[PDB]
Amino acid sequence: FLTPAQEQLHQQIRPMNQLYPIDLLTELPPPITDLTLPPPPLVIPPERMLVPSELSNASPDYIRSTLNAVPKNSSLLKKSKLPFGLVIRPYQHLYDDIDPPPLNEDGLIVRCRRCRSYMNPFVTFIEQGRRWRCNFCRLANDVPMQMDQSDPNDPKSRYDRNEIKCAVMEYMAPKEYTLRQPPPATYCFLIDVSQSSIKSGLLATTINTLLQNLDSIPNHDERTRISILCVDNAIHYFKIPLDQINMMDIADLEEPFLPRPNSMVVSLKACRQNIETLLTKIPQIFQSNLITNFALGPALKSAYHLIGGVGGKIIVVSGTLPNLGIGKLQRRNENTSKETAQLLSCQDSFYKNFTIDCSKVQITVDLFLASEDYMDVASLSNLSRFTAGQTHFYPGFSGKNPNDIVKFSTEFAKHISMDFCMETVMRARGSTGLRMSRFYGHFFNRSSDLCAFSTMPRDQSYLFEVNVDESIMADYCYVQVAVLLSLNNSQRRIRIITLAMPTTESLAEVYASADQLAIASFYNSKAVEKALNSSLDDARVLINKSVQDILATYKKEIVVSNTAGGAPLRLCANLRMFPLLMHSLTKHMAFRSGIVPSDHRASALNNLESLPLKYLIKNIYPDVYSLHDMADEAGLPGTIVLPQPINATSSLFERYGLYLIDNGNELFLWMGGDAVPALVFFNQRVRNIINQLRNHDDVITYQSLYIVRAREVATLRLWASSTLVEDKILNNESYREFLQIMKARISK
Amino acid sequence: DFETNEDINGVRFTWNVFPSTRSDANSNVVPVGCLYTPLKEYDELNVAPYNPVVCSGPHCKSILNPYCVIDPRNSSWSCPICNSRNHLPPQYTNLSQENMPLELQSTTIEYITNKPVTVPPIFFFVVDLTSETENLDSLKESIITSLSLLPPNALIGLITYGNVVQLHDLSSETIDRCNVFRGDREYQLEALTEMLTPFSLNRFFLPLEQVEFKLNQLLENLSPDQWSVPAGHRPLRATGSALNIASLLLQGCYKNIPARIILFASGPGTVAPGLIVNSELKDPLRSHHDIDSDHAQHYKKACKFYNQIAQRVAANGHTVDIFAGCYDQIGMSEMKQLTDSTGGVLLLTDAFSTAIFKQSYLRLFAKDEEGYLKMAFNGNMAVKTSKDLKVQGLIGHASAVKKTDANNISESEIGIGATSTWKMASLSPYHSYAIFFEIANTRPHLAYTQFITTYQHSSGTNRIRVTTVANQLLPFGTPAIAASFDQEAAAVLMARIAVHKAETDVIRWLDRTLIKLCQKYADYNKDDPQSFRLAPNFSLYPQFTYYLRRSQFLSVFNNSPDETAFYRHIFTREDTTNSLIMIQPTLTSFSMEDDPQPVLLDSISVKPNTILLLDTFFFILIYHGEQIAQWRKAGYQDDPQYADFKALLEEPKLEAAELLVDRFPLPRFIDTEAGGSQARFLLSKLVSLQNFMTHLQQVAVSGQA
Ligand SMILES: [Zn+2]
Ligand SMILES: [Zn+2]
Repeated sequence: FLTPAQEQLHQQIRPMNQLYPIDLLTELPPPITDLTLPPPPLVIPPERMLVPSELSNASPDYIRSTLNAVPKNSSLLKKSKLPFGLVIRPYQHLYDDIDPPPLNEDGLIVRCRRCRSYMNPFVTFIEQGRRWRCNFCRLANDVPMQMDQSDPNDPKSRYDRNEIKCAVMEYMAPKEYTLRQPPPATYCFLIDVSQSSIKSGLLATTINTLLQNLDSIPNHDERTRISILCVDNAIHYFKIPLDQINMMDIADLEEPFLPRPNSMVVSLKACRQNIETLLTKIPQIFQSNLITNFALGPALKSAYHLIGGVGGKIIVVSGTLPNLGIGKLQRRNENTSKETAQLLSCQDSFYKNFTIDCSKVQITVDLFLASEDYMDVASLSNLSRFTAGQTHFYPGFSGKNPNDIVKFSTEFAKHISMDFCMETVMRARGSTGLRMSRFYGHFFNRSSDLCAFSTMPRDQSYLFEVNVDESIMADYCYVQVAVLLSLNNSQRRIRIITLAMPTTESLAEVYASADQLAIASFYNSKAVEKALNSSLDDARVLINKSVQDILATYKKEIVVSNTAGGAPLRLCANLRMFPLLMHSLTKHMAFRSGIVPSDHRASALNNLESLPLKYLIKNIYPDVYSLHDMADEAGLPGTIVLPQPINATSSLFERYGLYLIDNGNELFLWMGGDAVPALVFFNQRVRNIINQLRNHDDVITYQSLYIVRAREVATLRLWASSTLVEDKILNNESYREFLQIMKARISK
Repeated sequence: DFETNEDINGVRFTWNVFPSTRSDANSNVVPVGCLYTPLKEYDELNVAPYNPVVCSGPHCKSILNPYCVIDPRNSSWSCPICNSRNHLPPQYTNLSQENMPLELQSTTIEYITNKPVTVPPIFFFVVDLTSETENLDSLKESIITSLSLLPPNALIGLITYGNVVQLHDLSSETIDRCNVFRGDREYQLEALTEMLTPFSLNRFFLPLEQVEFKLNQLLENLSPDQWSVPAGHRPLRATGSALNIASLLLQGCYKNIPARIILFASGPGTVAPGLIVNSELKDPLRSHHDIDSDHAQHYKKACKFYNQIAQRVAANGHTVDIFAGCYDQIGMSEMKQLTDSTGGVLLLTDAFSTAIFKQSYLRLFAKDEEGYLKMAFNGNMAVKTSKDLKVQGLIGHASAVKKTDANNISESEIGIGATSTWKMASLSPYHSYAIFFEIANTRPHLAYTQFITTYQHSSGTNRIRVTTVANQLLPFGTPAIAASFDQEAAAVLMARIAVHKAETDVIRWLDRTLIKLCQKYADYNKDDPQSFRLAPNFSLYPQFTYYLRRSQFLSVFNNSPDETAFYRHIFTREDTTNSLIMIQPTLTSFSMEDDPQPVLLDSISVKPNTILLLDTFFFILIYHGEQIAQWRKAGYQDDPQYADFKALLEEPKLEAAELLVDRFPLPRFIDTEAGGSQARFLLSKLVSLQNFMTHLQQVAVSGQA
């Protein structure tokens, strides 16, 4: 027996970016390596930073302005024909172990009295350090003593605090930032048990995955509760005791009423034993169901009442179109003319009102629609789209193929193991003159400046359109993103992201500092908005016009003399990929002109609209790898080394080689019809690479491979053939012709 | 005699010699009727292992019996009822005094007619989960104990309820499940059928054999309903919905098939349908006063709801038993018809811990000497009568059977009329019914009546109980008539009619009939009260009236609406002997130097040195006088030498125990004494019969309009 004292005892014993001219027509065989290049630097003098370092300004990893040199006034911005938006990405990985930002635990959050912005690297300490200037609204504030109490006699104590060293960091929020006590991660698995779901095997998979991954599901605070709802013509609840199991059949789908008052949303810890048991049975209980109805609407409402108290996440797994109940849907007429008005718009309006109710009780909805039949992804997406959830689509699912199971099961596994916050509100503040106008992404927003996330994933990206008022009187402008959250470990945190950008009245500078990727993303989001609410061509027209107006403005406002080379297509190096990307977009599944299944198109648009930037690009313009030439130092470094991607053109494909297309969704392995019998094959390498392109730590995606070489092979061919957006495909022009067309259009 | 005919036919007529005309029958005041017990037990009942010989007469259907005119030579029999000669069948063409068919040797007999080729008896348990642990635990104990008293091939059904109703599914072995419904909705057959339909409704009803372990485990694991009970509120209890679902499911797959819905409630329904009282405790349970003064706000919709269900189960031929386990009312007043339309049990108890509940509940599964249940199902009673005799109706737990071809139906009715055929989902040896007749006439003259009670025996056979009686009709004034008066029978049937009326001034009627009866039968001198004399065979009637008019079921003063329904339910079921104890309770005095002896129901008999035994049928009370209370209060009894004292304290407990033997339900037992707080029950039952009798004599000798 040792007292605390005996324990201590025994123990003691300015450089503005320049414009580099290029000719898109000469820039043929598009560099393509550029797609990996980081955006133009953010020219900020060490003078503007309290503690100059690489961390004093927001990394492209967390935020990316489409403009790294901001027009000093609206006129200049308008003339530029360039978009001003911020590509935001609060979290970098699925698991908060990897790269967490610096975390303050101090409990002190210093903020401006006027604009309410938070302390940051670009603040100015005035009056013998007694005060600070808000770089956002320029109001003098009083520096709190706690800021210095770190090293009581060392004045340079402040400068050691994270909120002063880093543009991106987090805080442990003080008591006043909580009304209710941070929530416990709460899940609700609403699974389809209808006939289809049994025949496909979708059920056994879902129950198995979950069963084998109960350990993967987060439970940091150990308060993680869980629920299960099997659904068909009726909703089946399950009383789960602590460590007997009963099933409660409710077929009155008129009003949502609960069977009992407890033991349904149970502690993942204290009831695991029983939960595993229940999971074990479910496949048996429904081993043979002749029912063909799936009451999603009713089940969804019950679930709202089932977890709406504390709030949480309803994860839906289904292989059946909503069949019976409030939001039942029907197969649609299938198009081309006004396919948006009919095939993409939301059918029953229950799916939109439900998301409005989920905002009241902080519930999010995720969907895994795995089936060979119509699921109406177009209208169900609305669920996840406005609750910060995600809609995952698995076309042609059926246990008949050992792979459908691997993809789905792997993705579903990753999805439940991913972390997330609850009761999160994300907000962005702009310096004087900068104003946040529109907000794109999956979340809830009806009130400008504020996006609500009943829960916040780790695998999505957002975009905020910014307006440059009238004019910015200063040489620098700032943008601050604030995320107030309740982390899945019972903690209220505040994550801040502050970005400083140089202002300028030089259109040359504006262009010289444009983030072509961020811009490609900006228009991507603007087109996904059009495809879903307006026309599909209004979208296609938008993407083209964006490339047109820019080439037209450059030529007219920047180019100095027609005397240049031989009838070139002028632009700058940092935008060298922009026309190529936008064009590829028009050839993407979400915007193609032609015939595309209502679901595939809807799923595509949903994908593009929420994909993190890194993947949004690979999706638009795929990474092709010729593996027959492939270096020898590839195969291994514990990260596998990868080949340099070639152009996405049918050309480069040698009638005897081995290639590997990667469009972010699928994975094609095209082997020339006349290759050396070395086909028998190194094998470790190819298998190694593919494993690489699949295993990611920032998204859940699982690449389904497609091998190619009289009808079947023809389809795989036409399909893989369409992933190479540089050629003349889908009756759409080729990239060379694109530039040829654009040039003509902008030329007088 | 009076006892003979009952011992032999379980039949007791008010008048044993009928008047010869309807005018006479009216001047007799007390109707010509009888109290019959079709399934009465006889130590020597004759059972014919064959079908009855029915009358060929058009529109007759009466069965051969001892009062038939047997013609051996022409080998033919004449029918007493419809009066036609019928060809005596082939097997009977050899009738000797020694070779008489079984049906000719007794006036009451039972035939084992056909055999049902359908489902065993169904026991649908509907349990209320909104009760306390102790209460719900001892109920779980009883239900289990009963299960081992049921035929192993009996279909069991289970529903638990409170906030919502849960229909259990025992056909699932993977996981024990159950379909849930809203306790706040009035589901309809069609809707309920779809929702519940391996797919068939017949899966909620399974043989006890292939389910006794599951169902046992399930019952052993029941626990009080766990929803939250606000500030000053009663739990939400949707009985109304439970009974609605229960009767609908049964209708859905077992219509006209013996079923017995057994409800266990711990309080009033506090959720619509069938809402007795709102949840907020500030809302009190109605009282007779409230009901009388149209102030009972929930009462009329409730009655209107439960009656909808009663008509359903009765029409579908299902029984509904109601056991109440709580101090407050559950709504038996409103739910009563469920039990009276069908031959159901209706028992009011303070808790499921009471001996009254435990003993009564298990007694419901009592068996006969062959080891089969005494309860019988799907009873059908038809009353055939000569042409100079019609039927006015029945008063008991049955329902009228309409569209019959019967031609003996009177235009005037009493109780359930406009028919001579009735039906009982359930019946037993303990059920008696009051049939009232009308003399159709407007040298010995006889009238014949035949009771044909066809029903389903627990042994699984269909049987037909037949009772045939003959009664002589005499002219106005014949002495025989006045002598054939059965005053015990008359009083019971008159009370039966009184309860019926009261269930639909009743005392004003009782008083008038009594006065009219005495004016005719009493001997006296006009305007000379003190000359009033009633033959020994009428001398008790007035007394019976006196007690009846102030009994528990007519003068519902210190009664809760439910006590009244309870008392009345039993009264319109029990026989002559027991019904009298209900009217005029018995009091027996015990002492050291005497033998048990009958005493006047008054304070006179409350003495220090004696012990009293009061029998209200619903209650058995033993009051010890001060002295004896004191002596017993400490010692003597346990003293060898004071064995006489001991015997004294024991006599009232043996007579008590002998009464309790076979009685149903079991009465509440009370052991009190001078000073005890319960002594009130005894005293609160002790103006006077003297005054009554005096005022009575004055009116009997005076003229009316
Ligand atoms: Zn400010
Ligand atoms: Zn006849």
